[PDB]
Amino acid sequence: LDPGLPSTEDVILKTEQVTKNIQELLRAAQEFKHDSFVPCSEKIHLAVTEMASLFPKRPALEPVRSSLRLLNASAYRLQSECRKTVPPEPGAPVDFQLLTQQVIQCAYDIAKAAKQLVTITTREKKQ
Amino acid sequence: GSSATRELDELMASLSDFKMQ
Repeated sequence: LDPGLPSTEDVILKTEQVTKNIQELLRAAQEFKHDSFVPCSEKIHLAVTEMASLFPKRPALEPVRSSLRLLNASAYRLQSECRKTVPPEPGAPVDFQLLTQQVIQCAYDIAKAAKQLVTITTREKKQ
Repeated sequence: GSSATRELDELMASLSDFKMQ
């Protein structure tokens, strides 16, 4: 119902934070730094939560609403997946190659949802 | 926001390439 939208400045600024943290996650995947995934995921989650808060809850333009849940949904999945690097009992096996792909996939989804939001927001802010 | 999106597209290309090697 609320079509108020954040500042373009603000979105970009928050977008840059998300992108920086996900980049750090990517490098750690490339580096097989699996013990970095949980702290990276925390930083991404924070960054996501702040960007989603630039918009009113139940905002108005449908594509803003579609993008936000996908942004929020994906941040939630990334955190969950990342915790799985920590096995059930100590010295339990972990399929790190599969998990890492699941992790990166989730990160893709975040970047995707963020760009969607950037695109709609920068756009609506002209006419 | 173009550069915002370009930086996002840059990151998405990198992530999906990691998924395609």
